[PDB]
Amino acid sequence: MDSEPPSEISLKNDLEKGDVKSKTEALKKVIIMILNGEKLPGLLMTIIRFVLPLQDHTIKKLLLVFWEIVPKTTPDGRLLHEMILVCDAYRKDLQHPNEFIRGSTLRFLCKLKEAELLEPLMPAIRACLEHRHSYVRRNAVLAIYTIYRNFEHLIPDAPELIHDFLVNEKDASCKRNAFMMLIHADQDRALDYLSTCIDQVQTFGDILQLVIVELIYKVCHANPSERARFIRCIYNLLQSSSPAVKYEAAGTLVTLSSAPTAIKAAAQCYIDLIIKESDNNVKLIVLDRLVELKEHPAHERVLQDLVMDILRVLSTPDLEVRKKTLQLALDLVSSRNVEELVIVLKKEVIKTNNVSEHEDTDKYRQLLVRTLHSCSVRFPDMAANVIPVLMEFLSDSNEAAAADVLEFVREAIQRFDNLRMLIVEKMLEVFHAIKSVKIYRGALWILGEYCSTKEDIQSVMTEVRRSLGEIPIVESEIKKEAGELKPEEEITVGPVQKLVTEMGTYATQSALSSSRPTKKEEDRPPLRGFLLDGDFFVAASLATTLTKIALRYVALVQEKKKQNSFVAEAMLLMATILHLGKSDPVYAEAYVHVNQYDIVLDVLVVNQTSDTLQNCTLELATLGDLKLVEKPSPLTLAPHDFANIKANVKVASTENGIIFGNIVYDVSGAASDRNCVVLSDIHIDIMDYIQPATCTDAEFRQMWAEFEWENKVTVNTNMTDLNDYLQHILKSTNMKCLTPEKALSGYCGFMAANLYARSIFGEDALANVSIEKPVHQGPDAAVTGHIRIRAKSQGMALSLGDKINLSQKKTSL
Amino acid sequence: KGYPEVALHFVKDEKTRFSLALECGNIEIALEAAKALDDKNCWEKLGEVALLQGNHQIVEMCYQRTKNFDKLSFLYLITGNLEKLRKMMKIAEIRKDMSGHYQNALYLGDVSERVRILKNCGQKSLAYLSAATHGLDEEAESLKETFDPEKETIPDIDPNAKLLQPPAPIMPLDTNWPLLTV
Amino acid sequence: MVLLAAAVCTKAGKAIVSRQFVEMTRTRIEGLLAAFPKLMNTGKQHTFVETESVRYVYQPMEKLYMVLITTKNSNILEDLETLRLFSRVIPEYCRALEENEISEHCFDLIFAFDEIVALGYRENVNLAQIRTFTE
Amino acid sequence: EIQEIVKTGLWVGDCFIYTSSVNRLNYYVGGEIVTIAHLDRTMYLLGYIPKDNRLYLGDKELNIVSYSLLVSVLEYQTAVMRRDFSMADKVLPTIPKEQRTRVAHFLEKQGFKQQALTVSTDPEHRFELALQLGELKIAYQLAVEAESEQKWKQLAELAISKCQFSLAQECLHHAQDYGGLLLLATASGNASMVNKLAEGAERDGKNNVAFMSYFLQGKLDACLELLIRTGRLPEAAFLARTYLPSQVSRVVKLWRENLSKVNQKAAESLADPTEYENLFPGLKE
Repeated sequence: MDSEPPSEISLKNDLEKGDVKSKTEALKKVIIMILNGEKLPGLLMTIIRFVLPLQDHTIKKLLLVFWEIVPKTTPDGRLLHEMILVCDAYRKDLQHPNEFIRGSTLRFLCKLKEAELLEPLMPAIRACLEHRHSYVRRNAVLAIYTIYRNFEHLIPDAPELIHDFLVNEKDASCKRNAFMMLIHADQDRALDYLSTCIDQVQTFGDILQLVIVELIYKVCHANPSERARFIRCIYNLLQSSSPAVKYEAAGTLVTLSSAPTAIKAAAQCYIDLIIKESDNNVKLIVLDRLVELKEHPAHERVLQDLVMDILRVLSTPDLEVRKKTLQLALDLVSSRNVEELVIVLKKEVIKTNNVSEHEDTDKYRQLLVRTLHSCSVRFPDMAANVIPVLMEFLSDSNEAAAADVLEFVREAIQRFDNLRMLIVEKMLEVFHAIKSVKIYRGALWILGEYCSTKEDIQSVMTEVRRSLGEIPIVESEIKKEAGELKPEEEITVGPVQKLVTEMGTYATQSALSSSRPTKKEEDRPPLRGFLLDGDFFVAASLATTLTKIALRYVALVQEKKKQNSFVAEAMLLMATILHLGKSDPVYAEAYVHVNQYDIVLDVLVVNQTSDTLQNCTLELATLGDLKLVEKPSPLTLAPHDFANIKANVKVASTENGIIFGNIVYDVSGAASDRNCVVLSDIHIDIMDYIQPATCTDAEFRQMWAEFEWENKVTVNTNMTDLNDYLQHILKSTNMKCLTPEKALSGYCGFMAANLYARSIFGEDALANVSIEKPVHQGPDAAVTGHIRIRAKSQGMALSLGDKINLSQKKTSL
Repeated sequence: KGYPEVALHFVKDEKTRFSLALECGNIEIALEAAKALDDKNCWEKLGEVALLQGNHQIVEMCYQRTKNFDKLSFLYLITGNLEKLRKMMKIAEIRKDMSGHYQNALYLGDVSERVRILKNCGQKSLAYLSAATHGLDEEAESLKETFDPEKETIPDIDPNAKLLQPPAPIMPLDTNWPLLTV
Repeated sequence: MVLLAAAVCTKAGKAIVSRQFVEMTRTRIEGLLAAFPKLMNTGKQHTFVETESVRYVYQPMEKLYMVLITTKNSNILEDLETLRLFSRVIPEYCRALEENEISEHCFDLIFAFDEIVALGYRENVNLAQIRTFTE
Repeated sequence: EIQEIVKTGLWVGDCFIYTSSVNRLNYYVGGEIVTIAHLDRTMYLLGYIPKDNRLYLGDKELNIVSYSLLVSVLEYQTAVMRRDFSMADKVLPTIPKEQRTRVAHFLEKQGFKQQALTVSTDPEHRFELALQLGELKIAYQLAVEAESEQKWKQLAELAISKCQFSLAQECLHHAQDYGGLLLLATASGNASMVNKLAEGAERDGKNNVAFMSYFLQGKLDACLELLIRTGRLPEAAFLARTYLPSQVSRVVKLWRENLSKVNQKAAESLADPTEYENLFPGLKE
């Protein structure tokens, strides 16, 4: 009988039957239905009658079982007395020669904090005063303590009965087996006795002595219990810069992340921390101790650095461990992050050296070039390293492989003015075999800026200019680029001037030069030719032309703040980006009142009628996410009764199977068809059910992408900013205004709120409230705001859309 | 009602009573509501409102039972009491509120109050400097002798220059701030 | 009490047999055991996993969870050790875990629970000790 | 008796270089065990062949691995053991960064905090040695007057202990420590350097810190002002009455006005004695 709540009639029958097995099974079936929480008092006389005196342990044990989980509730066969049918003949049970029945009886009897059993539990310590097992003596210290807990904090429970009444706790210390139920409030002499016992311990018993009294002067003295306290005590005597090298903490710690890569990744972190405490700049974070595994002697054999190499990773162990490991290389050794990121990047970025680090997918290659290159932009020393490695990247000599390479290096030159003169000659080489945009773009920029340095350019450019591949974006990049630097410093059959001619043709003009350009018609609609066409005031010469622009870098460009940079090593970053970091007539009148922060729905129940409505009961219901914190409890609604009855309200619950409308309120009365009527007290909305939750800009952005929010409305009374009406109203449809999606200035400055919720509707809810408050001569519609809304199938989107207008209720009875 | 009218009529809730009191500005009723709200926070907030109506007797009582003996210590020369100011010093001594017990010695013309409190803190240096300057070099010396000596040292503050202040020239204090009340 | 309940669960969505040492967790016992042990106590194949602010210690046996729950704790070794001793005692009564056979020996298991953990404090048990009681 | 167990060992002079079951290569000097280097794997000392300039180790392999013995470290430490601290300092130019701090810590353990201070690269180790020596001045330079407040708080306490109040007042200033700094400082009786370190306190609601600063020789230095700043306007009125330069009339007014704005109507205050509070003609000396 797993859980069957109607079966009590059969149990009575089964409980006495003249067959002992049946009786045991019955009583067992009662236990299992109560434990789940089901019907049990009908049976009581039957249950109690067979078992009572006997020394036959199994039925007695079963009855003994049922007296610690419901004795108080059941009363057919027990009623209320001092020597109840729980203990009257269980004084026999306590005083049987078999330890088990006595012991069991003692154990339940003393366990209860019952006051209708207080006297019978007190000399119940007799059953276990003699200690036939470790179990008997432990059973005794726990039972005396449980007696002490049960209203006997004074002389009824404190001395000895004949050996224990609160003194097993003392005795246990010096006896062969220990266990101290003495944790609080008990004899001082036993506490003292436990200390002595630390030495003459029994190990289970030591965990009991130890919860009470901890800290040792020793190293130990033995056993897991003492050992477990000991690592706590050690952390005290050296708190300083974490544990560093984990103590006896290490054993539990592995299981704490049994799923399976995460342990190594964690372990790797600690091992890296431990090596050294470095400068602790941007991603140079290694704490713990400065010297404890050093770094870097030149006589150390086979050195520290061997372990450091693991941390430099491509994936060399698996991805979770990889992400931890790349950060960890950066963390022990660099200048900041820059130094060790360049080494690390050199390995990752595409080459002709190894083909286990090159790939023909263009974005990844490109990104890897940008990561290597960002280190230079960060720190100078890296410029010198980067440029020759970049030329190796080029040497791959696939159209695309060159292409990616050329694209970053060209950005580097914008930063690094006439420093990378050397690269230009390498960069031209792979520009001729071509099937893509990227190669043309980049090459034309290097060869263009670099012209003073070289003289090749008609020849290199011209094979490509009459070759094909994909050429949209090529136009833009060649347009600003081709002439640049020194007015007449090249010549192969086209000097720098031919280049300016070319540069202009490629931009949007027409001219025979480099055997004509591939295309002329520019990239995306805004860019066009014209700016540059106007430009080249002084023909490709460092002055105030293309050259200027080329040998200068747009805004601030420093660090790895992503200003001509990309922020570490490209593969590690994907993982970091991913991390969102999300945090019968009846009359009612009613108002909601709050006194001393108690929120209640006031209801007055009125019988305007002369007719009888007796049988009157009042209930507030649990609909779904609405709940009663206590229904109105008066038996009112009688002939010409006016009553004030208070129903307390909650807003947060779990969905019930009954209707999901406004608030259900139920009054009952006389009638047999409609004994229960549902009638209303004032408004509560569907919107309550939504649950508020919040987003950060990353979670908002991810969800924006994840599912559409095209749906918009413009809501009146969003004249005001985010903070005022809009927040308060948004709150009531369990929403909250978080992070921005705005871009403010002297022409821009709609207020933008990123909203989130996680509705109990199987959807989230998100929105952006844009408040069109004029920051221009031509506003949208002046003050008002357009709320762009969604939910996960946009079923709550709509709630956001209208619950940001207005919202107010009041009455004054 | 911010000038209680409706408020006067229903006042049955200990909270409504509390509210009523700040809206008048007469916190005599507040303290009782605050009492019946069984809460300290109310006593300190009504005590502050009390200081606002002007009278510090009412403030003292409240502030004493919220246990802001140190706020009181601060208030008290400002108020011009010296007898009450001493009561605060002792019952803030025990708390080791060093910006409570500490205040009052300065505020009376002689500094002796600090000297003992600081002795109990174990702040022997601070106790000597305070004492010495008032010309209570003997007490200053006691502190040095009980503890580490060396009293000779001259800090960025004086260690022996006169401390004397004439405490509160007012004969009726500002615990006795006059009022009529409308 | 430190130990709220000691419970044998079926992840059928119910507490098959369970023990409330002193009247506290009656119906409460079934809801906790029913939700949490279904997800492996929300575990990942880790003996300690804590969910809804209740420490669940467990061991899977078939579609069943033998579960120890605490919301307070005195020592690391101890919580496992009562569960462990329980796991010596449970196949003697029910031949592994299995809902029907667990159900039939509600009395056996329940009695062991009272004996093993008394007023939430982890006493010790053994298969021979268990015998005197069910004799 | 030495802490790290000797799995195998070798004598280089009277110094014992041994391997440990921790994989530590340590050397015994003085009855003290120092770690010369860390072994990454389990290694055994074949012998020290002067030719190679090396100690020859072998793994499980009947092949060679080599560790040169770190003689400069060993000689620094050995000299320290002998109680030839100066001698060990001659070695120091050829002890790097963190190693100088470590060798310094060796010097210190054996004794002489100061010689350890000169060799220790790390300023923090110098700073602590200076507290230990009781060299307040040296510890003071090491903190450095602008910031390093943690250094200064340790120094300030040390200065109060020695009852050298002077160094203490400066440490507390650099520390800032307004609450603590005031306690040492307001013992003045002339308020000589107590206003600065409580200027903030006035308007931070750290009024208490502020009142002690200003009222200390019968002067109203910024006593009143602290009270206005905080919004504890009643208290400024009250103070003004106390010392009667009859400034009360203005403070009571400003305050009374404040009652009318802060919802009082029955104690509204806008009168001269009618609506609770009392402007100066009600008041007196």
